[PDB]
Amino acid sequence: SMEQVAMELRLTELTRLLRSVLDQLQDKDPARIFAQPVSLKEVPDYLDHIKHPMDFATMRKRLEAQGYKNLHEFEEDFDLIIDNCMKYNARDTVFYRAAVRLRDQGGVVLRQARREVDSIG
Repeated sequence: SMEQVAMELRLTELTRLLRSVLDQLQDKDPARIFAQPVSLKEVPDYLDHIKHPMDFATMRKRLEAQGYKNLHEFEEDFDLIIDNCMKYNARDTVFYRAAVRLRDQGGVVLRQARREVDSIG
């Protein structure tokens, strides 16, 4: 149907906008602390602590399959990156601190992304 095509175009355009958001948030992590999944070979207990691991590569795979239906879903995954890190790592660590800085900086980007998603529809 033409209705199904139109919906698919909206999903494609959302995907374009989330790709640009993802790039912007990842630039706020110049250390690349959140670039890849936590290795279970290197942190064998991780899944005892963290039940839903997340990282920027995993988000990018989902994005490219057009697997985010709305901005809420995308923000959920970004929040998991931050929140997982702040639980696993102590306050005095470079990892925790990197997450705080990513959260603070990413807030700015996400605030305007919401306006744009509502605005363009």
